[PDB]
Amino acid sequence: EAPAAVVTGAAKRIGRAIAVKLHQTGYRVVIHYHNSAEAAVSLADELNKERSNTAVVCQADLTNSNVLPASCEEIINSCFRAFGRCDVLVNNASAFYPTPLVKTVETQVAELIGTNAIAPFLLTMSFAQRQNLSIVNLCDAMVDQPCMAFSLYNMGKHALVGLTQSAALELAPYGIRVNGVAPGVSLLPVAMGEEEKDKWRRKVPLGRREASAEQIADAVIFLVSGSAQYITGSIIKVDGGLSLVHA
Amino acid sequence: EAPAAVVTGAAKRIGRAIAVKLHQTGYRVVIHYHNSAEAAVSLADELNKERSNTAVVCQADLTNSNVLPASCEEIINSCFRAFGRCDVLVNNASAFYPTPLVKTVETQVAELIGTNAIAPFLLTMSFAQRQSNLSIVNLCDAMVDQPCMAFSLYNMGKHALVGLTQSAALELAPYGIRVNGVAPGVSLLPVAMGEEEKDKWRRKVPLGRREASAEQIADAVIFLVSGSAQYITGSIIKVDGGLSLVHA
Amino acid sequence: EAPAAVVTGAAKRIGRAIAVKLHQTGYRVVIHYHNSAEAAVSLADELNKERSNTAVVCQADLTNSNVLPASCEEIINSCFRAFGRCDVLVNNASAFYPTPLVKTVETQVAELIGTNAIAPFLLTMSFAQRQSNLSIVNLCDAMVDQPCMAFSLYNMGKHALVGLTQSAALELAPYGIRVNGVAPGVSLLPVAMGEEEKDKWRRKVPLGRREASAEQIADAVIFLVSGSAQYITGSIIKVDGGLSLVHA
Amino acid sequence: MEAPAAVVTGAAKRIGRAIAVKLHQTGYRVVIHYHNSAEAAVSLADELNKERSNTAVVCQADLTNSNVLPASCEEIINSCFRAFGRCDVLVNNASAFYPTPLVKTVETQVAELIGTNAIAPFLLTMSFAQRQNLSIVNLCDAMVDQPCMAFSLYNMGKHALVGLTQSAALELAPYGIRVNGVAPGVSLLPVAMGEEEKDKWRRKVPLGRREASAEQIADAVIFLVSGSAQYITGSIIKVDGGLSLVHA
Ligand SMILES: NC(=O)c1ccc[n+]([C@@H]2O[C@H](COP(=O)([O-])OP(=O)(O)OC[C@H]3O[C@@H](n4cnc5c(N)ncnc54)[C@H](OP(=O)(O)O)[C@@H]3O)[C@@H](O)[C@H]2O)c1
Ligand SMILES: NC(=O)c1ccc[n+]([C@@H]2O[C@H](COP(=O)([O-])OP(=O)(O)OC[C@H]3O[C@@H](n4cnc5c(N)ncnc54)[C@H](OP(=O)(O)O)[C@@H]3O)[C@@H](O)[C@H]2O)c1
Ligand SMILES: NC(=O)c1ccc[n+]([C@@H]2O[C@H](COP(=O)([O-])OP(=O)(O)OC[C@H]3O[C@@H](n4cnc5c(N)ncnc54)[C@H](OP(=O)(O)O)[C@@H]3O)[C@@H](O)[C@H]2O)c1
Ligand SMILES: NC(=O)c1ccc[n+]([C@@H]2O[C@H](COP(=O)([O-])OP(=O)(O)OC[C@H]3O[C@@H](n4cnc5c(N)ncnc54)[C@H](OP(=O)(O)O)[C@@H]3O)[C@@H](O)[C@H]2O)c1
Ligand SMILES: Nc1nc2ccc(SCc3ccc(C(=O)NCc4ccccc4)cc3)cc2s1
Repeated sequence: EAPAAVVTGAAKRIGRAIAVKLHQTGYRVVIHYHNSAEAAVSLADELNKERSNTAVVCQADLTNSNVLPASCEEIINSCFRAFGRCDVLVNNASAFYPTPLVKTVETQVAELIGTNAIAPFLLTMSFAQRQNLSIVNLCDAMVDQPCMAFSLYNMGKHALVGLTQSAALELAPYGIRVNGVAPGVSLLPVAMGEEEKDKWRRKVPLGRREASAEQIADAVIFLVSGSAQYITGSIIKVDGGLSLVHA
Repeated sequence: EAPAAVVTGAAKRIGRAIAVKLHQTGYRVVIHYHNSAEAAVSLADELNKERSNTAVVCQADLTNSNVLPASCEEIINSCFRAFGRCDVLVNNASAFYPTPLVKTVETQVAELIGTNAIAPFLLTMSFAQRQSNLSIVNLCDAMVDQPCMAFSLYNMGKHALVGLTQSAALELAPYGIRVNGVAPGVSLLPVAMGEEEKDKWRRKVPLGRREASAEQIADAVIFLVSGSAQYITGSIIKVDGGLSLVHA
Repeated sequence: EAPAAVVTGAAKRIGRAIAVKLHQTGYRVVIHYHNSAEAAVSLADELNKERSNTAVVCQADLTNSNVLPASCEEIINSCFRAFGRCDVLVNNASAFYPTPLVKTVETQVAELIGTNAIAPFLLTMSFAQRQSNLSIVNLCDAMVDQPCMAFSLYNMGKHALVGLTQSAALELAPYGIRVNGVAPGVSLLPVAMGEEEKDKWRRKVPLGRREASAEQIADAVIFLVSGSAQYITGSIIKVDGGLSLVHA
Repeated sequence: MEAPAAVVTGAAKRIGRAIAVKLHQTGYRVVIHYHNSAEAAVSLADELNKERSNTAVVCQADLTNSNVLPASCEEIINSCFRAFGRCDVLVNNASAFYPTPLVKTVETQVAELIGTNAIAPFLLTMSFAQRQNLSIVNLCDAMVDQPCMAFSLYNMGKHALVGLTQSAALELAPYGIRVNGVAPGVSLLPVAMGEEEKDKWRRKVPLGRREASAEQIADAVIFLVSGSAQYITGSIIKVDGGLSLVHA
């Protein structure tokens, strides 16, 4: 009788905070992961200790290929197998690295466009075909002021705005809402050094600090809740004003 | 200890639903009105029966004039006098009517640009000068880029209000004051507009071919003032059931 | 006969470059000015020496007041009195200065909202009521969504001007009048600004690390009024060397 | 030899043909890329070469996404250097367009709609820049934010193309390469379409109740590649007759 949600890339960082906060709200969860098997199993163990039979894991690579549609169908199917329903899809998984214009390029394309855009589209198709239903896409507040040399990443995130709009329009007559949450700087890349992390922190007007994963998850919670039942096609920036700051 | 909010144009329709919902969340509220004294007092009586001394009214005309700055200063002061603090400003009051390019024009300017943009700007200055979880929410319009025919001054005022939302979010972020917007599409239809004209609009909305209730607008305001939006500033949330996505 | 154009704020800087380029394209021009009478008369003299009876001046304050509608009416009338027709209006005049949230405030509203938005609206109404390739070009700002700190009234006026561009393109299309904007990033820096500060702005621009020339701004205006933009209405072209794409 | 050269993708018919012709009229030598329309492409190249010898060649390539697309896009750019010794302008015009309802395999639909609309432009942009008034013009869509029902993959590819236009403008600005877009609204309508359906679209356009000609779209491309646009990068000019301003 509890609703169920799929969260992609939910083993760590922002997807983990979203899975935790959905679980705290009453949801049963599918924790999708690609490589982070130990962290995924550890999170599902922690949620199941809190309410038994309320969490499963589901492994899949979201890189574009001719078998991506079957993998995305399987992610949705795993929610129905464990819980008998699927009320919420959160498209959180994402590849992120530079692709300068001046891995082979076709693998770069498959990974950055597949995880950020194609996989969300196919998960959206499988979600809708299997049916307060809603989908939330993790977008990027800086998509119009992009990082230098991130053209494929930026293309995938713009494509994800277009999917949020197109699917909100096409799925409205089934009662499925589709919206996005657009972080600015939240948890900084593990690879990143401390002086560089501070450099980004200092650009944020509201507090000169990055968003916690929980602050990002809070906006996801609102969008799936009964307090957003007339909201579809909207993207909420959660960026502390970063996107307002000129060069 | 209980936070306090000012809601402009709070006697009826969307501003009333926002004042009720804040009061329900535990805020003390200033109900601002221009011509609707009876309705504003009736709301205040209903809220003070629930919790004593938690709602006052405040009269002001928000037309642009040489006295609008004094009027905006008084609205904010009335919150500080009644409650000792002012944590939230909701700029909800709005004039709305057509102004064909082909009332004197300068009166139309004073109402459509004065209430919709200049009063928000002056209220924002007074709110910020007199300064927690402090935030301002501006009622924007989700159809600002696909405007109604012959509504140029209205459309100009609502675009100015987006500019104020972004500029004030940037400038007040250092003070811990967040500034955001909520942009309805079709909500409560204008009372005058015929019931056939209203049906035409409802049928265009993707989500449930109906208008937003006022309470659905109020729900987004409540989120943006809450501790769940503490990193959000300069954001405008559309609450339009998808209407702004629909091509001609 | 040659077509005719009004350019507001045309005595110096970008408005001068626009009047010169329209004149070199074959237009008769009304050179509007406020304070710069010597520079205005000097430019008309230069253009008249190149072709006689092709340039006049017209003085008007574009600050908002109860007489702004008459002054805007008179600017348009001056083009009809001089040249028998008015084909193009360029809304270039602009006040620009900080208005921190934390002159009287009502004077700042009247200047920054009057010159940047209300005057363009009233000149658009008079241009359309007095009515081939008719169009209006509004000088907008490429950085309206990443505003300079403490410039809220200026930013509000330039957002209102984007609103007017869209609303008037919509409403005047049935009459064959196109309405478009040109949005500079950094072009001619303010006269008062020191070289050190000008260089800080230059270094932000991806394309060439320099500001736009007045002539580069004028080239986009010339395109939008030309027969090469006959299907373009409601468009704002940024001429900013990529500045608006640069993150913090 | 001193004449510049341009690649136009999908140039055998319709918009891409009108862009190839106008570039050639301006003094460019042209590579006419095609996929299936060999007879039309050769017919165009022959007409252009009759006008001026040795100024047009054709180049065949499928721009669907695949492991060989990178090599194909490299060869299109290479064909311009082999034919003409230089490549000054890339116009990304080729486009697949058909509905992909959420409720041909889906992976073919992905390869065709995302490869032609977005990945091929990116690979062509990489190859163009690696081999270097240089500029790229991408054919975008004015109605991206108000999309046709059941066109999600087409709409995703055209949003990805906006992102490429902005990202590549920022990254290539240090090499002097400008990157811009032209966004038609409704231009030449599908061959198949009955006049009664074409009229439903025509009627929605404010400026003239008609679609843009291919020439009107080509005119905006000519402006962006010209010396009149030398400070413009990262901008998308809508050429849509006001269509995108019209609410449902
Ligand atoms: N963090 C920020 O500052 C920020 C800023 C703007 C936008 N965002 C957006 O917010 C979302 C969450 O951000 P984040 O920093 O938490 O993300 P992240 O840690 O960079 O990535 C999230 C997860 O995505 C999964 N992933 C990557 N490649 C994949 C593939 N090929 N197949 C399947 N899964 C794959 C990984 O799962 P495994 O670990 O299981 O391999 C990874 O843990 C992302 O969509 C991001 O673009 C974040
Ligand atoms: N209703 C919708 O569907 C919709 C759609 C888009 C945007 N919005 C926006 O949402 C907000 C609320 O909408 P609504 O329909 O509830 O608004 P509304 O009923 O049109 O007006 C709200 C209140 O504004 C006050 N007001 C009007 N002119 C004024 C003046 N010169 N001085 C002081 N107050 C004045 C009036 O208060 P008194 O009654 O006390 O005189 C009025 O009751 C507005 O900002 C509006 O622009 C609403
Ligand atoms: N310059 C830039 O880098 C830049 C950047 C972004 C946007 N823009 C926009 O591009 C346009 C041209 O820029 P600019 O730097 O050439 O403009 P500007 O020199 O700052 O102003 C142009 C003219 O505006 C007129 N003006 C000011 N207040 C007025 C009033 N109350 N009544 C009537 N006229 C008034 C003045 O005429 P008098 O001298 O006769 O008094 C002035 O010469 C402006 O709209 C500006 O906002 C410029
Ligand atoms: N027409 C409009 O109303 C309109 C509206 C909005 C945007 N646009 C945009 O404007 C541009 C031109 O419009 P249009 O109507 O002229 O285009 P179109 O006729 O639909 O297509 C242009 C050419 O694209 C090529 N193309 C299609 N699939 C391809 C593939 N898999 N590989 C390589 N080339 C392929 C085809 O070449 P072959 O014929 O040689 O196979 C076709 O002739 C397009 O980007 C379009 O999206 C047009
Ligand atoms: N999947 C993810 N998407 C995003 C998007 C934005 C951000 S924070 C902003 C930011 C952080 C790092 C850089 C940067 O230059 N990173 C280098 C880099 C390359 C590959 C992996 C990790 C970091 C640029 C912008 C973080 C993430 S995580």
